[PDB]
Amino acid sequence: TLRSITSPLVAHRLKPIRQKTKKAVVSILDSEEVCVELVKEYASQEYVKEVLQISSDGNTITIYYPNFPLADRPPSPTDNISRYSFDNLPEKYWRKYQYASRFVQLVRSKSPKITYFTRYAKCILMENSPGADFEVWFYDGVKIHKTEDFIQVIEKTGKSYTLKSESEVNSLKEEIKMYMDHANEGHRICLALESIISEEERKTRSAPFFPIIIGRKP
Amino acid sequence: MAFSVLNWDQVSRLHEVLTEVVPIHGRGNFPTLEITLKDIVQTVRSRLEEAGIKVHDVRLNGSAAGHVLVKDNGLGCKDLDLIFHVALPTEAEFQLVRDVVLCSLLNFLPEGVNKLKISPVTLKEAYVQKLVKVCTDTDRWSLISLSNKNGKNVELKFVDSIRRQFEFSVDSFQIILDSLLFFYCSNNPISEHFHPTVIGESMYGDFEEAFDHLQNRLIATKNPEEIRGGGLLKYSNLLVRDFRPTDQEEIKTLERYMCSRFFIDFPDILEQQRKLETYLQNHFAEEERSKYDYLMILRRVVNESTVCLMGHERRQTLNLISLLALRVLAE
Repeated sequence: TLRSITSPLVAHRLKPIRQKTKKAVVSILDSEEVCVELVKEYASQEYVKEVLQISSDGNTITIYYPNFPLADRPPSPTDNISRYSFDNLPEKYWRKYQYASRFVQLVRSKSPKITYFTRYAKCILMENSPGADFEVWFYDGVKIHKTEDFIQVIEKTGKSYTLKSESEVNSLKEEIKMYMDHANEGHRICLALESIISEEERKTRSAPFFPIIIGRKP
Repeated sequence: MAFSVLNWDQVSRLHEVLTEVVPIHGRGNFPTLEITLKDIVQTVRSRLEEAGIKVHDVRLNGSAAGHVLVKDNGLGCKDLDLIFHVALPTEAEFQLVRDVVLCSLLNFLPEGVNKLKISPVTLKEAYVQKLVKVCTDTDRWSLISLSNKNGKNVELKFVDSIRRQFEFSVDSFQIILDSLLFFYCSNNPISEHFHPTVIGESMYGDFEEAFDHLQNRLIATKNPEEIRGGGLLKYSNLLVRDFRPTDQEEIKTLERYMCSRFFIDFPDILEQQRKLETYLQNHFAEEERSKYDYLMILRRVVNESTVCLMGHERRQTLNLISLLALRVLAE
C-alpha cells in the first residue's frame, strides 16, 4: 500500500515557492496546492508532458496531459483530467508523488511555525510536525539546531560540528550544556503552545493561528 | 428517490430520442459517424458483457430526459448523456472500459468496417473530445465524450459509485432504458396500444415534485451543502430561460452560498475567465442573443448577492463579465 511507505503531504500554511531542478518542476502555489511538472526537451525548447496537481491536504491528486512550453506557472488544465485518491494511486505515479512529498517535507522544516524570543536567544520551531526542527539562534552568535536524529552546534568562532545520540550528550563543557537546557525549555514551551492553540482552533474555525511570533529583541 | 411510470407520450418521445440519427464529427481526416443511441447502447453493453464486466443498469440522463418527459421545454436538446451502472474495482477494468468503448467506436463506418485495425489512440485523438477518470473515496466513474458542434454532444458515463449528482430539480431525471432495449424482441414496431413499461427516477426526493417543477418552470434544489462552484453558472442559465425560484425568500440565501462557494473554488481571475469563456462556448455556441442576456443576469446576481467583505474581488469579476459582454456585443 502507498500509505505504508510515506505519509500524505500537508501544504497548509506554506509560503509559495517555484523550485526548478534538472528533471522536475515542483511549485507550491498561492492556493497551497502542490504542482509537479514533468519536463521534456525538444531541441530549442523544453515542454511539459504531464501535470500532477496535489490538494492542500494532498488527499486528492489530479493528473492531466494537455497536448506545452515551460512558463512561470503550471499549464492550465483542459478536459482530459484524471482524479485519484491517495489510496487508489497506481504505483506508476508513486515515485513522483514521493518527490513532491520530499520537497514539501523539506520546505516545512525551514518554514517557521512558532518564533519565540527569550532573553538570550531566538528559538524557531519549524512546521515539519511531528518532531519539528528547532533552531536556537543565540544573540552572541552561537547556533544550535535540533532534528529527530542529529543535533548541530556552531560556535562564535565558526567551529562547526554535529552529534548523534546520548553517548556524547552528557560529556561536554558545562558552558555548552546550558544552551541545550534552555533550548529544551523553549522546545517544551513551543510544543505545549502548539497543542493548546491547535485545540482552540479546532473549536474556533477561522483564520489560521499559525505562524506566530512571540516576544521581541531587547 | 421514487419510481414513476412513463406514459405512452413519454415512451414515444423516448423512442424518437433513441432512434434519432446523431452525427459525430471526426477530428482530423476521419469521416463523420452517423450513429444512433440504440446502436451504441447495444454494442457497448454486449461487448462489456463479453469482456466480463456486468452492466446492471443503463440510463438516459441530461436535458434529454427532461425533453422526453415534457415536449419542447425551455432547456435545449444539446445534451445526450448515458449512464452504465458498472462495477470498477482495479485500474485494469478502467483500461478495459476504455478499450471496449474505443472498439465499439470502430464498428460504425460505411466501408471502414473492414478497416478493423485503426488503433484506439488515433480513435481517441479523432473522436473523443473529453475524458474523465474518477476513482476516489466516494466518487468512482469514467466519462468519454463525443464531438460537440452543429449537432449534439454524446457523453457516455460509467458509474460505480457517485456522490449523488443532485442539481436543480429540473435536471435530476434519469430514465431506465433496459425495458426499451429489450422491447426490440418484437417483430413489429411499437404502437400506442402496445408499449413497454418504462421507469423514471429522480435522484433526490419525490419524483412527482420534480416533474411539477419541470412543468411549471420552477427553480429548486434540496441539499446546498454538497453544492460546488459551477452552481451559480447553472443558476444563471435557468434565469436566462425564464425559470423562477420556488419561494423568493430562501433564494437570497442560496444565492449567497453559490456566490461564496464560487469564490472558494475559483479565486484566481485567469481560471475564472477560462471557466466563463468555456461555459459560454458550451451552452451558447450559436445562441448569439442568449449570451448577452446571460452575462447581464450573472452580473445582476454577483452584484446583489456577493458579501461586502469580498467587494474587491467582486469588482474584478463584475468587470470580467462586462468585458465579455462588449465582445458578445460586437460579434
